[PDB]
Amino acid sequence: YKLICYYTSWSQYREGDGSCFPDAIDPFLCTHVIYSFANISNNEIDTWEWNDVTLYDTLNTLKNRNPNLKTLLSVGGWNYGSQRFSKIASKTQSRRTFIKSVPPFLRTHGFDGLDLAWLWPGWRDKRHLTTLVKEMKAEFVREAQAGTEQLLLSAAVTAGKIAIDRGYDIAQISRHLDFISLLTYDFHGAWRQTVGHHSPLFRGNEDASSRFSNADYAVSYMLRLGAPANKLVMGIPTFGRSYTLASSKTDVGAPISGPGIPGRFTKWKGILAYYEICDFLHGATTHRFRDQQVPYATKGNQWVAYDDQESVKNKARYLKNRQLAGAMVWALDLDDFRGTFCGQNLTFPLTSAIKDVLARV
Ligand SMILES: *[C@@H]1O[C@H](CO)[C@@H](O)[C@H](O)[C@H]1NC(C)=O
Ligand SMILES: CC(=O)Oc1ccccc1C(=O)O
Repeated sequence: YKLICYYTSWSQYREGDGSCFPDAIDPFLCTHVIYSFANISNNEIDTWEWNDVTLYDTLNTLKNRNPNLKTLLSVGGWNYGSQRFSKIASKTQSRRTFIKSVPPFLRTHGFDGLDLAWLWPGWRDKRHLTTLVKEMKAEFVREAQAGTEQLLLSAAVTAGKIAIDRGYDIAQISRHLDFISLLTYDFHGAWRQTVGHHSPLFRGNEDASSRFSNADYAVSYMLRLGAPANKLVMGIPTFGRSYTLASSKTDVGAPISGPGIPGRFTKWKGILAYYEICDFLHGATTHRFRDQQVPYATKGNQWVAYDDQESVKNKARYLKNRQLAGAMVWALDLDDFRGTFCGQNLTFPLTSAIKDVLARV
């Protein structure tokens, strides 16, 4: 079973103990470590940060410790216009320039493949997303001829039913892709003027407002659309989402005034790291959606839907039974990487719990 772990390039700026570089990463933790993010310019893969070349090197040296670890580089992400990506993929010469540009860049910096983080294609874009993956793969196949082991090509897919339908032809891209990472942690939109869990496993017996907002639906649907199990990786959040309550009402359907306050380290409204969360838990009221098997916390006018070791193992169990390829972790820098915030002296608590589960019978 593959354990695919993402690392973010900006994690480095976070203040104090939030500062995370790639040298903090335990080399036998994951199987595939992906580095976000990579930019495009002059229609070809380029770096984002001012010192990615150093960081790439720091990552791809961890491979000296674990000769078997594989490392990919992801392209795009959100801080990067769909319109931009779309512009490149929709034309035959810009799509070819960019493609032609990857293998050498990737080989220069030690990466073993490319992850396509197109934070999402429109419906006019679906056709080119297929053409882009198809042609991209063909290039990795033609450079394999030159000695070095073939470059892995993976894609990052959203788990929202409308989104999949809009810009992804699953049956077609699953052939050309080495694995698909399904983003099962964005199941609770902004508009929702209430609390709710973003990465629930099951529906929720309370009042199905759209039988589709959970990992289980999303998984069935991909396997239904034709993505083989041996190619699916379920996405597991290592972070939580906070919201500021609009009343003292704290359970299902509770009203919401807007996102929760910024964390001390992550400094972003509406989101918290697991290390920031273990700290928040102190003097909080914890609960659990029996139905959806995921926890949430609450203190003051702050309510959080998050993922703990039990929930994360429970997901890691589910996907084994489903016989999927493995799990994907949205982010390493957001797990308790120093292992100094969550009680037990264990670094990467959350990602370790899974790893353990992937090796059980
Ligand atoms: C990446 O590409 C865009 C357009 O190619 C360029 O204008 C911009 O400076 C780059 N963005 C970053 C964050 O490097
Ligand atoms: C999604 C993720 O990686 O966490 C964040 C989300 C929004 C803004 C900042 C961060 C962060 O990395 O600190």
